[PDB]
Amino acid sequence: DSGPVVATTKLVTFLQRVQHTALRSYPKKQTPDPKSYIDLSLKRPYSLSTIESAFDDLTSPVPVETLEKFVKEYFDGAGEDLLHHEPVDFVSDPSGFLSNVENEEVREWAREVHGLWRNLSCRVSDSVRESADRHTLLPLPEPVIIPGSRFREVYYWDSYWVIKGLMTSQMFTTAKGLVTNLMSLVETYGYALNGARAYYTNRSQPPLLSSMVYEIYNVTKDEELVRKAIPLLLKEYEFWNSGKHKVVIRDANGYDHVLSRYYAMWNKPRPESSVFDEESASGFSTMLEKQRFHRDIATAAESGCAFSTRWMRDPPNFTTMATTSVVPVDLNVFLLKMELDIAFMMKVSGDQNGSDRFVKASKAREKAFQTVFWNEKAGQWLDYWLSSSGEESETWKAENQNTNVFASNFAPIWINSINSDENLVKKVVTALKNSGLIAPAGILTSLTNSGQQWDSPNGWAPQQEMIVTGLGRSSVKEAKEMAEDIARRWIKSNYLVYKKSGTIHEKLKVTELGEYGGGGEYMPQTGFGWSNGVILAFLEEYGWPSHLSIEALEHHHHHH
Ligand SMILES: OC[C@H]1O[C@H](O[C@H]2O[C@H](CO)[C@@H](O)[C@H](O)[C@H]2O)[C@H](O)[C@@H](O)[C@@H]1O
Repeated sequence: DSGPVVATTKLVTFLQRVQHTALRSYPKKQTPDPKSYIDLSLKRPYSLSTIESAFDDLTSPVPVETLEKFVKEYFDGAGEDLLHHEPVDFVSDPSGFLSNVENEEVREWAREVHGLWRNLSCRVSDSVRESADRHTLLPLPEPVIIPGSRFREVYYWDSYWVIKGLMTSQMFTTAKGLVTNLMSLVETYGYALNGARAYYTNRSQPPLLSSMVYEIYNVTKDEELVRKAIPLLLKEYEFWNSGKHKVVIRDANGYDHVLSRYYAMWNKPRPESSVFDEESASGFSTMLEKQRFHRDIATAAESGCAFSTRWMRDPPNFTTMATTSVVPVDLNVFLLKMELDIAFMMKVSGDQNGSDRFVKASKAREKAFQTVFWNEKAGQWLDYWLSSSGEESETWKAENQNTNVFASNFAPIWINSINSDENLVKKVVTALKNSGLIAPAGILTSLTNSGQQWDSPNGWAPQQEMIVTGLGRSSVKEAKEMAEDIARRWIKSNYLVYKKSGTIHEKLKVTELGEYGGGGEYMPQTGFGWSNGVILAFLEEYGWPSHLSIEALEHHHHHH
């Protein structure tokens, strides 16, 4: 690759060696999660040089008993450097919490979901700050909310929907803390990392930071937060609008549309999945093909949706991942959101000429959505696949739109200039109604059952929320009806799942009421940050009447 690469740490490189040994030692019916080995930290007082030398003696297939003894002796385990934290603003039953939820069974369930913020609340241990080089966990200034289970660290875009839920939970200090943490990542690296781990320094994630700041500010009117956030949001904005992230698509009327793609600064196996990734690339002839494929994999991770037919050139063929060729609808929704957020914030802070720069920017991206992304026949917005490398501008071609149907195709409904357009909303409602994405438990993320997790039969919390929120803001009766119907489907199914398992799941199998989803490279995970956040946010928006059942026995097609 001629393209840019952010180096990793010697620790991460070493821990991949441990990972490879482990995935070879265990029987195929007991293979562990590879991520757990890159989350280890070095047990004092031994240096990395000492532990690597001892690992070399050990490996010079290691039996499972010998390997576990080695790992127990030289490492503190995964997550041991991430400490439980009692959130200062947590209250077991906040006054006025979900007062519009009059179904007492539902409100008590939501209180239990609210209670899970304590489980997800952590603080990076002091050991990390005093000797950061011994941990892959990154130091952070404030306590975090994590997604849960194997996601032993704060993630970027999950934090938005977590924050939406924290605001229902009346936890505005914890919410600001998340923003403070991500702001410190932008300060250090120039972008917000995929997550607060050493092996994520090479990529970002969908740019939700401005939206987090906006949603908090809209409640607390925290002017200091906005003032602190503006220069960091400007850094983030230039990051997405320069270098390999920026592409130019020229339309038939002569307008150059400046848009973004994902682009991880990495061209190797992801350390956290190093064994899986080396295997999946084993079939490529040249090193250059492998490096291109690895960049496309790590870019699909940067998309927040690893993995999906959405990023494959010949779906469902995983080896055809091609994420750096995709100008994605949802990424550019978030960048439109950033331009609107930053214009609002500079108006608030009293920078009128700055606010005009981003009004001009948002109108220009609004033009790009009408020309580059919209597809009138489909009634939705389509990812745009590049013909070339993205170095130089290219001319828009209708055949380069991905006509496959995804929940992300409806992401622009989240933007107020779109959901304010009655005629457009009507077309989108019809397209969503007729797409096949609306399933018993919510909105399918795609229509292809690939075995990947960001595909049918799964639906995902962030994707439900953006469509429900956007549709619910239009003045169109059919849209507000559709949003509430989807929100109650999603709530109900998550409750039915919880009634069985006592846990909230990462993703739902939305083709069936009350089933969680799976697929992909790791087992279904529970917690779960954005899933808790959307459950609570939907309940605050819609409530739940006392006489409306949440149980599976009743299946009304009429609402109350
Ligand atoms: O398996 C390694 C990958 O894990 C992550 O993908 C997850 O991270 C999400 C969103 O930010 C989770 O909350 C979500 O449910 C997963 O899809 C990570 O983001 C990737 O970088 C890792 O390669």
